[PDB]
Amino acid sequence: MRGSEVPQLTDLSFVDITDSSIGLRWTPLNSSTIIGYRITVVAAGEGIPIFEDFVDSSVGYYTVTGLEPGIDYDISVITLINGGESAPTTLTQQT
Repeated sequence: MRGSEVPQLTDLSFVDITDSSIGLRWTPLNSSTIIGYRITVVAAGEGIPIFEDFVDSSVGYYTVTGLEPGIDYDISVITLINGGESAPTTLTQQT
């Protein structure tokens, strides 16, 4: 990219990091027209994908499920606004 361009969820971070889901927090972007935020998961270590889930447009709190413990997961949470995607801020975390 170049520096940053589209504003990204600069407070995107993870909580309730149990073996049975992973709970997210970020700030809700009432921009005007945002499509949503798209979470994706992979098993961090490979590009083995799991699923991409979507939320409304107005969420500040979500919880991903469909994990299995033992491996690390790169939980990506891409914001997609008016004709533009923010910088990907994933976090690597184990289960």
